[PDB]
Amino acid sequence: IKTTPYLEGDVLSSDSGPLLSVFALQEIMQKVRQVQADDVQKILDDIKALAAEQVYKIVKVPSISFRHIVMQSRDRVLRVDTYYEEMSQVGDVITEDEPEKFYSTIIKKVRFIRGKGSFILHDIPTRDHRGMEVAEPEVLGVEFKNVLPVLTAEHRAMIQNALDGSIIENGNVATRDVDVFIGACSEPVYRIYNRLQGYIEAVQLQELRNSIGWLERLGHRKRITYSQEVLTDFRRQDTIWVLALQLPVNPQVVWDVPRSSIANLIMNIATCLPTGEYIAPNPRISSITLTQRITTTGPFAILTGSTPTAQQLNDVRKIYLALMFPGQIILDLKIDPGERMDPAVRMVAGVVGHLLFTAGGRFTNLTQNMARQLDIALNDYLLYMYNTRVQVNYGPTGEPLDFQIGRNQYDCNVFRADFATGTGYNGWATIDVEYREPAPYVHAQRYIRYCGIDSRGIGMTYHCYNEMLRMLVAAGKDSEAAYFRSMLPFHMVRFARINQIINEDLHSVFSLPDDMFNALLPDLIAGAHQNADPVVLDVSWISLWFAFNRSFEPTHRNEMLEVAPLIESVYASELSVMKVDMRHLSLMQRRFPDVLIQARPSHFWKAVLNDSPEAVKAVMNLSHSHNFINIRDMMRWVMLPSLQPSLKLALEEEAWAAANDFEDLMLTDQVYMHRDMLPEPRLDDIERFRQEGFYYTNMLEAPPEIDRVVQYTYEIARLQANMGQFRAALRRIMDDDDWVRFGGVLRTVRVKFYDARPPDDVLQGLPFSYDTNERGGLAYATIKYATETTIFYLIYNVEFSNTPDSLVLINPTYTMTKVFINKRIVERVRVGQILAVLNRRFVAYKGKMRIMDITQSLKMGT
Amino acid sequence: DHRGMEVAEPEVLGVEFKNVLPVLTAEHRAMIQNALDGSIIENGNVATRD
Repeated sequence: IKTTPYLEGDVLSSDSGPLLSVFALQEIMQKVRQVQADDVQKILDDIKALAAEQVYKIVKVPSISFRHIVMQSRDRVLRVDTYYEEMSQVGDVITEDEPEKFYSTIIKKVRFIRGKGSFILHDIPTRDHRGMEVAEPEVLGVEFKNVLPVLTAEHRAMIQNALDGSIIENGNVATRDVDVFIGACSEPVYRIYNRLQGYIEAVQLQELRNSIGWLERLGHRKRITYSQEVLTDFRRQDTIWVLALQLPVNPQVVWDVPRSSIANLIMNIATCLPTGEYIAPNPRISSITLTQRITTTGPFAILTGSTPTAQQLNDVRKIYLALMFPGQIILDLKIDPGERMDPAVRMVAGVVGHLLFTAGGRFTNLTQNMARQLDIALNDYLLYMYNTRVQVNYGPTGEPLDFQIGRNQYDCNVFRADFATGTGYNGWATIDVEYREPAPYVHAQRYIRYCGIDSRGIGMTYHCYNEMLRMLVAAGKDSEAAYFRSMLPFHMVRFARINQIINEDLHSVFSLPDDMFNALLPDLIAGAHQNADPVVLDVSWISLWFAFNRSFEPTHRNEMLEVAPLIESVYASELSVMKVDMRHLSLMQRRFPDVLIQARPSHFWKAVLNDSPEAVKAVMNLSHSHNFINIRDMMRWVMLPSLQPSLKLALEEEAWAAANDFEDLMLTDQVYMHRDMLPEPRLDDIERFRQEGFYYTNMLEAPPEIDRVVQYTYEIARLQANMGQFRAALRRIMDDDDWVRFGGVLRTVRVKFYDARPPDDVLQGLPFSYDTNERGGLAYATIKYATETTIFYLIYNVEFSNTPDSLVLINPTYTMTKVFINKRIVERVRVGQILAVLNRRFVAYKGKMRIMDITQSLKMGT
Repeated sequence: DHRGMEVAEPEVLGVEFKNVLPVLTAEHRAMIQNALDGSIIENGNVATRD
């Protein structure tokens, strides 16, 4: 099947061009850009990438959580855990002026801790020792190699046998035999690991069966193109399922998001709309000589014989798309002051639009403006008499069709537009919506049938076409009367195909709910759209005639139809995650008023949307750019009760549970400034310096004293900066040898170790920035209160004593601000209890086990 | 944004006072600042518009 030929400039062509879904996406984005104005493949595969989302990480070896530093001695060495470093390095700079940035950084913190903590062991290695199964050194949570070459032999033996004693313990958990041993791991990721393991040991095979059964339910409704089951090979005992997602989604949650009509429509286009081809009722007739086609004179004869081009083809497919989506896509005419054309095209378009479009009844896909102007076009056509002269009898008003025509007086005033019943269009006295059986989706019960027919028809007519025949035979235009009489079956089969596409392929979670579908028309009549918003597109004049002369038939199905339940379930899970994140942000703000910074629901929504999958971000952004929201919508949408339970939400909740201690997230307010001379090695006695060495840090091991210390909150800092005595006050208070505190807000802290002398900025930076704006201003010099601040440990390299050029600071200097934390970060520990961290239970599954989820593994689709 | 409320910039208000800033003391500028920053912006509806 090939498309009917259409002219391109001067040579005929028959190429289908770009895909219909791509055309829809680009037209919708162009329209919303025009609305706000005062990508298609990347958005499509960003939607597609929602399927391959992975929450859990199967891994050979658990992550290393410790490392060691040696300082010229055997009794004690430094230990540090890498979790705090990785927690600190993923932050962002904080100032009070942007709560958006502040809370987006907080959300990044909690997302990082969840993503780091979620993992699982499957195939860990084992070794042998005298018949006892022992874990190899590299599978443990502590890595040490630098300690080995330098320690004394007795210590080496005493740690080697203790390391060798880490034997495997064989136990019987509910999946029969697994492997159990001891290890070391940082606390929060261990807590979330325990939560994940507790979810794993939970059993919901009945839930799996229910999800399967709903899958065959939707499959037998979608029997036309859905056919896949691999259930036979599933039942082997040597297997493990992860139920990270619940498949029977609830559409109420996804339809609860305010002003999501545009996003739902665009996603439905992305995931369900099929690709087809356009053909004339009688193929190849554009190739015959034109003299046979142009039979005589007249408006219909003038339009017949014309050929369309790219603009008319695009408008025709626009008309078809608007006809496939009645409840959201509406049309208007493209009028501009440069118009000039023969009136016959407008006349015939006015005639055809009555048959092609439906109005009134239960749904309407036209505007009042089109209804009225199509009506005046029909009035002009029916008055237009060229080949005959017949009697007319007019009415009291100047409204269109207010007259009587024919030898018998026939009233044409019925097809004057009236949205209450839709007399002039296909909704006149004919049913369009009905109900048959409980659908798999509990919000899309309706069946949409055009002209009252069912695909499950030769020679049948309907009321509107009958009355069009009545008017045309009253007008005595027997030429186009016989033309339309012959043209009926083409229209009937095309509308049957459109009905089949609407009711079969489009049954998805993104369909508009039935109550809002019924309420669409009263809202349009009233003009105030409290509930939902349709979108209107521009279409030309002869596009109507060419649409009537063409048809649409499908050729290639939607490639994403196989994984659409999966992607929409992931979508609902993500929405629930965002909602619960907003909830806990509000709760944390209420919990900690004195030091945190208050904000708005709009800022909270922006913070939870800032880090989010790109397709979700794009569709929400375009929907909100099309239609705006207020604080009332956010406060309402938070208070709605429904949630979509998932492993993702459980991990988020437990991450928040670990993150209730907010200072554990490398955030603090305990920064201070006190002048201190920078310690340097004497570097005179080579042997003694080689034996001892030196290290340093700006750590505060203890909190500073309650007295001999001053405070600066942000308001007082601002007032003092506007005074201009800020530097003087600071210099005086440092001459006083008093401590100073910058408390009041949260500052992000970075951490760094250095084996050489660091640059001067990290050596002696300040917690703030000071800029003197131009003289004659209102506020004078200004303070940025919080900036980059780095806690640092200096550990020299004693080998560089041969070349002191890279270690000597030339001139002695003063050191700057110190930072306090309560958590133990870097600790000098005696060599004997370096294994004292070995305090966490680890369990692993056998290699022969097959760990898999059928729902995600089903993506092959063969 | 100040303390979580929307406030207009000081040039929107039709008062010109830039010349007298250096002659006020600490308390006077503190109280004039407290008075000026308290002019919050309120939501309203006119002809079903925000």
